[PDB]
Amino acid sequence: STQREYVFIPITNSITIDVKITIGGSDHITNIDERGIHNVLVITGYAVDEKNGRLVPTLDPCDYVKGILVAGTPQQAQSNDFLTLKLPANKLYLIRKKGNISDDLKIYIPYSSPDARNSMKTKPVSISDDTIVNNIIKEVFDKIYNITQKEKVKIEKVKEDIKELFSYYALEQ
Amino acid sequence: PYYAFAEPFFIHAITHLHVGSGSSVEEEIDLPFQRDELGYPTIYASSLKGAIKSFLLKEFPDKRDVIYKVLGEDENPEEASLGTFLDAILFAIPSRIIEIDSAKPYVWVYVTTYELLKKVKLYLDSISQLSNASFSNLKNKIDTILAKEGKNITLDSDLKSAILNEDFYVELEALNNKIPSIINAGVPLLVLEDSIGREVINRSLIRVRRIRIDRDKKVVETGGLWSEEYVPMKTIFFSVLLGKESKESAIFASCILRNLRYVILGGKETIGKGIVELRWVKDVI
Amino acid sequence: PYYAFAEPFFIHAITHLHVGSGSSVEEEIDLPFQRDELGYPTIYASSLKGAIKSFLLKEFPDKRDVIYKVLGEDENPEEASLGTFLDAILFAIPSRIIEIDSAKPYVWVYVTTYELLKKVKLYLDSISQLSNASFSNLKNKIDTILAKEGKNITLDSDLKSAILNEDFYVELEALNNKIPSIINAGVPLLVLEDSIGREVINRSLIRVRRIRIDRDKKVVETGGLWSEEYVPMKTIFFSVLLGKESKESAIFASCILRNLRYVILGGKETIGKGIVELRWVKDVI
Amino acid sequence: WRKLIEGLRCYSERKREDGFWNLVCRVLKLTEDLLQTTPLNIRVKQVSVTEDEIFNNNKLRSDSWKIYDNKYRQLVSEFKKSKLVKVTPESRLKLFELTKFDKLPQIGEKSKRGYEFCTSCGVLPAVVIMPKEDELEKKLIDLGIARDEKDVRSIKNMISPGERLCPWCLVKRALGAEPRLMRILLLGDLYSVEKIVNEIVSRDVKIEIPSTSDIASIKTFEEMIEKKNEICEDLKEEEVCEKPSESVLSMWQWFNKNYYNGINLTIDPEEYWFSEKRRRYYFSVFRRHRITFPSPYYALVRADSDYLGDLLEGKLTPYLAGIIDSGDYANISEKKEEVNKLLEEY
Amino acid sequence: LYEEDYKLALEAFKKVFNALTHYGAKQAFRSRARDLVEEIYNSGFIPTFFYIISKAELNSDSLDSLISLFSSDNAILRGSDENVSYSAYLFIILYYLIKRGIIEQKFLIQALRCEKTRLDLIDKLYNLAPIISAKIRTYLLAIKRLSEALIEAR
Amino acid sequence: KRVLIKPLEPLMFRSQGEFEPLITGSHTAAQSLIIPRPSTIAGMLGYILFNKSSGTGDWLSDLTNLLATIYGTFIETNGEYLFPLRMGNHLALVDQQHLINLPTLLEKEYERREKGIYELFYDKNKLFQIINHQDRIGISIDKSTRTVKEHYLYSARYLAFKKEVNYVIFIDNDAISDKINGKIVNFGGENRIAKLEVDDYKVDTSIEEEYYLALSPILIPDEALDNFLDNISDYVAMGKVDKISLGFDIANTKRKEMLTAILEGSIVKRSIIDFIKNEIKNDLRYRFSKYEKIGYNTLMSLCKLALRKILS
Ligand SMILES: [Zn+2]
Repeated sequence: STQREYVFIPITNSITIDVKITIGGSDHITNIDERGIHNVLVITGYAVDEKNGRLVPTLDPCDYVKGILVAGTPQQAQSNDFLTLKLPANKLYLIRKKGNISDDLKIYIPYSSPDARNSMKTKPVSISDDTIVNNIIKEVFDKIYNITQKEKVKIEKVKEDIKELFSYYALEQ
Repeated sequence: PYYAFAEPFFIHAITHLHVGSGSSVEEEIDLPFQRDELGYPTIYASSLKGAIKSFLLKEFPDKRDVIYKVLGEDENPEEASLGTFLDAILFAIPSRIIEIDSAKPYVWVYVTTYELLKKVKLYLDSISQLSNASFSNLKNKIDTILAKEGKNITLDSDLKSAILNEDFYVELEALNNKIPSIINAGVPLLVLEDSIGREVINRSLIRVRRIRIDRDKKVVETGGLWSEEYVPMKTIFFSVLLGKESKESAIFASCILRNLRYVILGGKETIGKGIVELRWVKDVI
Repeated sequence: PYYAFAEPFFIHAITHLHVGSGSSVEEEIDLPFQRDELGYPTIYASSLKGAIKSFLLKEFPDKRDVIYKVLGEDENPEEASLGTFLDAILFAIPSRIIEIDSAKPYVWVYVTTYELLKKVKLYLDSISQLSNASFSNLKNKIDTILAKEGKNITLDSDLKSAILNEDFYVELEALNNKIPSIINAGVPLLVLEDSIGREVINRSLIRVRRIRIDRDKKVVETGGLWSEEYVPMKTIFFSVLLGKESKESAIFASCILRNLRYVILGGKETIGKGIVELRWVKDVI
Repeated sequence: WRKLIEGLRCYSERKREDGFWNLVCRVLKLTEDLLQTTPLNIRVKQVSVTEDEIFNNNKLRSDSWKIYDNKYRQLVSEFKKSKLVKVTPESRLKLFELTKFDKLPQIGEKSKRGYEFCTSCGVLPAVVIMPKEDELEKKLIDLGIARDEKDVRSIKNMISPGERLCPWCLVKRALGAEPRLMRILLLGDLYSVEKIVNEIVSRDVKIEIPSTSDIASIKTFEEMIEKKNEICEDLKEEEVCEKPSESVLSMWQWFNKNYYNGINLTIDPEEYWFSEKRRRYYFSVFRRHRITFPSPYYALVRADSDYLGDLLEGKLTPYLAGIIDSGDYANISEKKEEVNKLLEEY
Repeated sequence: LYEEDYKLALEAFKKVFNALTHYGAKQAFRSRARDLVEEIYNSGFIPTFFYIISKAELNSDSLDSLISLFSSDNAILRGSDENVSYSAYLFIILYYLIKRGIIEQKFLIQALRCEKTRLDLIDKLYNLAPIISAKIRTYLLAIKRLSEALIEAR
Repeated sequence: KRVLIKPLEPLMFRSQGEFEPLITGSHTAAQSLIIPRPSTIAGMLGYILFNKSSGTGDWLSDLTNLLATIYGTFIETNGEYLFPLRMGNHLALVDQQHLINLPTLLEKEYERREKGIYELFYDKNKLFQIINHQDRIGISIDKSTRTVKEHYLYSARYLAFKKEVNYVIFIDNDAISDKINGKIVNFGGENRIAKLEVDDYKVDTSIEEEYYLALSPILIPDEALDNFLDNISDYVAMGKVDKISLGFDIANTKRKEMLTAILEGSIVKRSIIDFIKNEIKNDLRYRFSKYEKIGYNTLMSLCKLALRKILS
């Protein structure tokens, strides 16, 4: 298996990396290849808690979270608040399909206990936020995909995508 | 395949053109030109075929059946046609230029955008598979230009700076160093970004007001003012004539198409607004 | 044979003429002159036709039906007209000259450019093919001037140096000293390079400020000042009149066109800005 | 729908002669199975209440005052729920074998290409095909359409040459030739279908309805209607100065309103200023009398109120149109500041 | 392209419109907006620029009132009605070269003070003559229209 | 396996028939379908693969002998896929990621259902960013007067493509690739032109879910029409049902049959599969089997690009 970690792109402060592990190997699923990001995956039935930025799970198929699949190990620091999957390709529901997968991988997603304390309420929110959109240019993807920000396909090609592709349901809790 | 051959050609406006479209667009023009999906002037395939078929029936009245077999047989007989025109695509529009000495001096230049050159390439790829007279000498040129997409480009001239249509300052870059030009007129061809080009092109389009005068008092009538749009002289539209495999098309492509140099398209012929020239990209390449 | 008759003619201005603005592009002059696609002055054929039509409907009241045939009905058209006008290309403009030295000194000269002679050759070539006519006499002349392109030349005279329109110094080659003048004039014709010709020509245009005086104070009215653009006297345009076979085209070409010498084009007629003379190429050869 | 096909059958046989009805008879009988189906296809819904939801023992209960509001809420939802599936009324018809095998009854021309869709609908095949204006008589009377020649000018009066018609659309045209037949549906279970028809054949009411060429000629009609005498001598024969020879009427309260200025507002303008054999003539006629030639354009005006059905739910979208939208009522707390400012004010 | 030049023309005009206290100076400006725009495109930019500065009569408190107009809104142009008008139009032209980064604002503001540098300003504009004339057109044409509309006779 | 149809210019696939000058004092007009019916796409490939030694009066017995099996059609701009989505006369081109939560959406409470549906056909509907209605107007000129004839004017709303767009189908055959590839076709309409392109693409062939998308008109056999329309909510969750003509056959110049169908982009429940089988009789099952080969009864999972059938 490949230790492919799936990281969120919400409106949250703690989104910087929270994983001090990187490509490690030489493989990845999502690619920015003269069209924009490839192979974005969607996590439906999950939310995001503003504080403690992680994927809060639910059962509403309408609530959904979208991120990328990078091969870095899950920070080697928590080992508790992470959902760890042994999953093939055909069960990775992806967007922008270009290349198929080795069809047996191991995925870690930022998790959270249900937190049955208070009643749930999940809110639709966008991430366009042109003042913040520039952060994401060099917050998440370039730190994994530096090759595109310097002498290759433009990093404005990534901008009109994240204000177009990623839009997640939050918690406002 | 039943498209044995394809004969692309350039439509060169000898006088201004006006192929009408009713009142389909807004700007202020009452009688605008025929547009396309993205706003540039085009000649529809219906207007381009009908004009060439209305012509060429007066020119070669003996070959009326050869033309009917290929171009439609407008009578109640409805045998299928053998020839198809594609919509004429704006290839290059003339533009006034002021270059900062920058050159052997020019006063006007040809201007294209990268949107317009993609549709030309689309037409060019699509018929390369059947044209065993492969015009890759031309298809490659568009390919190299499209590779340099994302900046203003001059193909053969060496200007590096100019003023297009008295309003737009652009800095130009050679293709890589040099390449033969398509239009054999001794005129540079600039390929602009799609945002800047759409303004420079819209500035070459001729939008006139026209007047109907009360002949007894020599003043304009009430509501005797309207607006029209023309496509300038020297404009270049590119289209293709696709032909099914038959014996009439062999005559049509050999006997009829060799003798088409000038035809008349569009309307307002009284103003002299239709004289155009076809150039048949099989000899200019 | 697409056109029954084909009548190229020059348009010599007797007074300064002014065909109105027309266009939609905003400009500095308040009432500008009609512009070409290269920016030179021209006359839209819609203005040639409407002016010549109303002139003929007065000078030939008995043939008022031959004119309605060739130039279209006015109020309720059953049928398209048969005659066409082509837009009047600027052929030569006068420019005052300070001739440095030669045997015969000159006070003014005709200035033309190579870009303008190319548009005329485009008219002559297409009209030659779309008709029985063959203006080989003009075409052989202009195709010799267009061979020397990219170099200021004086047609017949011997100048070698001059200061045109008080601001531009040019050195002039001699072409053949044997080829006859294009028009009937002792004044030489300089075929300037298109870059320096554009600036020399803009100097010959006549910008004029006019006011409307308050009758009771003999001062300018409130905002009663405006500018205005005229084409000089002696300016030569070039257009073609075309016609299809109708048995009235033959009468048009016989009487109407052979008795047309002076017409009033454009506007500002109350101040004499429209009188013009037509010289048919059948005659000026 | 049946009782209207009934009356139309009865009435058309009453006028078995007179042309255009010997045609309607021939199709109302040839296409019985098709005309069984209503062409309109309504949709019905229903909710219910009980004594439990409204009473305690025999008096009203608390919070009962909102039962009607909540009950009407479910009704509205059930409509919008079903509006998700759009079933056109043509789908109910059975046309497979009528088009695969040439069993479609085609009174008139024979389709050189199958079945020749209707010119009004566009969806259904046509039953009454019409020849073009090559010439009608020698092509009407030979074919089954016209029994003779006298009926042709009566068929043309209701069906244009070249016009194909489906069974449903001909029923629209037949009722368009006699709108009093609508009384069958108007009254309902009051008079027997035969008694309704009898009063229609026991009279000669002629109800002329405008066309888009009539509407495009108001200012022209209304101009030659006050320049009558002047515009009158020159024609004298062109039915423009004809004198009203009948007492026909119309629902159009402009045709009724004049109809009586020796102007004969019944003339089809497409045989006049809007014609081709007569265009230049009436241009000249209008020319001499300072009458402006008409424009071929009318205006199709369609008004509809905003959020009315949404207002019947008591919502506030008709008040704050755009500021709050119908979608906002899925969570009214997001617009709590405004929905309260209005409601508190009301 | 020049969609924000109709905006610029409105702030530049509203400045000139207010630093023209005398009514005959507004009228004199309306005369400059019409005329000066039509020589820049017939006679050229710098031939008209020379004509503007020669009639502007610089080298005074006026030349420093211009510097204030770039930022302040209480500045005033004092001088001959023909001087304030010609100098107010010099502002209009210079206000554009600043806001559009054709000429560096720091250079222009210190070239409007140091007598030795003004010749370097005119020398800079000579090389930027083709570029400038193209861009100011929409801007100046708008100033011409605003003048004819807002500057009225009493 | 997969076939991309690249339109080189605006196309027109008109429905509703009768686009030609018949009535004297009246213009003609025609619209265009956003997605070509499978009969159109079948007839196109059938035109390439044509041999006279076949048919003689069949047009589908003759057509089904040429092509193996075609699967329904959708949109592909830049490697993205867009799929028809239909409502009460609204049509939308929605992206794959938005069909997942349709069955849960169509079951929500009243007010939460309308809002979710409304935002699909207005905000998340990506049709008008990809396709514009170019309303071309044509005219017939009589050479006598050299003007327009008596009302010989027609308006044809073509299908203008703002971006690069292909129509996507799949074929069971693989010997078909090097025949229909790089071919210039006369993709059905007003004598318009598209280009063909074949590349391999792996997708499912048969699946089971409780809600399918209709990637092609689902033909209703005209005998179950009564037992089907009276209870329509049991079979169609949302979409549009109407009577359509299967087209116009070239070899005989006749309009094809006219039978009720469930228009492409509708959401059909699982109850529609077994209902059809238990209503269609083997007298017509042999017929409707052909209708499926040319590509009519094509279903798609709201999960993923898995293409089912009904009789197959
Ligand atoms: Zn119908």
